[PDB]
Amino acid sequence: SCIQFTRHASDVLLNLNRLRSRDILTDVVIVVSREQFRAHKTVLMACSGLFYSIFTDQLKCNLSVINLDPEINPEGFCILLDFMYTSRLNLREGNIMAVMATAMYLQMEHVVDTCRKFIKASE
Amino acid sequence: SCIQFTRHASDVLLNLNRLRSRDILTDVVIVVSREQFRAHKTVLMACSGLFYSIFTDQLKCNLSVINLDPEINPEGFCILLDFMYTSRLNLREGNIMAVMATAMYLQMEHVVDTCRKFIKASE
Amino acid sequence: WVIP
Amino acid sequence: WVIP
Ligand SMILES: N#Cc1cnn2c(Nc3ccc4c(c3)CC(=O)N4)cc(Cl)nc12
Ligand SMILES: N#Cc1cnn2c(Nc3ccc4c(c3)CC(=O)N4)cc(Cl)nc12
Ligand SMILES: [Cl-]
Ligand SMILES: [Cl-]
Repeated sequence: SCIQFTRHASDVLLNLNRLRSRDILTDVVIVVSREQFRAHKTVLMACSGLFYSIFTDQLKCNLSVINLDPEINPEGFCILLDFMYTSRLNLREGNIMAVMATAMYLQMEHVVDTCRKFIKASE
Repeated sequence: SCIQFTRHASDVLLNLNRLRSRDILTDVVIVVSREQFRAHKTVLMACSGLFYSIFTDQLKCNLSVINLDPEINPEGFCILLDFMYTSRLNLREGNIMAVMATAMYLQMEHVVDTCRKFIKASE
Repeated sequence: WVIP
Repeated sequence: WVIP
């Protein structure tokens, strides 16, 4: 018999992105080649099959630094991290290949789906 | 020029609630009289003006235990914590007064609004 | 607020 | 996915 506040989930995510922008309670740095990205482990796990696996691991759960595969593109990661915190994906002709490869590695199935559909439409 | 995934914010919140149920990466215990509630500080701040103030404080940000005012009803808190993690509010005749008082203390304006409207309709 |  |  619950009632539901439609905008609640979006409002929560907006405040989680505000915390990220202000670097409040971030508990991990994701290292992608020469670049570093601060984030909240809980948000990363909630969005990515890869981070969900990493941070449920009894040893990796306590690491403050995670190094991604050297093939991972920093811009692609940046675009996906922004998506995690906002629901918005900056998908462009010049970045689609890097975004799709990063989304496959991070196990973000909905992003992979759409990248596949956008590429198919251009061929 | 971003695209947006409609269900993303809800999917994130569902996974944050799964983390709470499994007690993964919870970093605070909220003590309400004889009862204890484990949660994630980031979610509490994202939902509540009171917790936002508490956890931006340079000393309170590092506490693992927060004791609420002894006037706070544990069931009312439980209902509001469930709401924070699900967008669903278990608002009933028998709990509405406690829920509204807890929501005022926690500074959860949308919940206070609806409690006010539901009480007004019964008078 | 809605009836979900 | 939508155009926001
Ligand atoms: N507890 C918990 C919890 C925290 N996070 N999380 C999941 N995170 C996840 C796992 C796989 C995938 C995605 C997110 C997006 C995607 O495409 N695949 C799943 C579950 Cl079943 N549970 C949890
Ligand atoms: N950074 C950050 C950040 C984390 N959380 N958070 C806010 N949390 C909040 C503050 C006040 C109220 C509510 C939530 C619900 C309500 O009724 N009042 C606000 C801002 Cl402006 N910023 C942040
Ligand atoms: Cl996704
Ligand atoms: Cl609220």
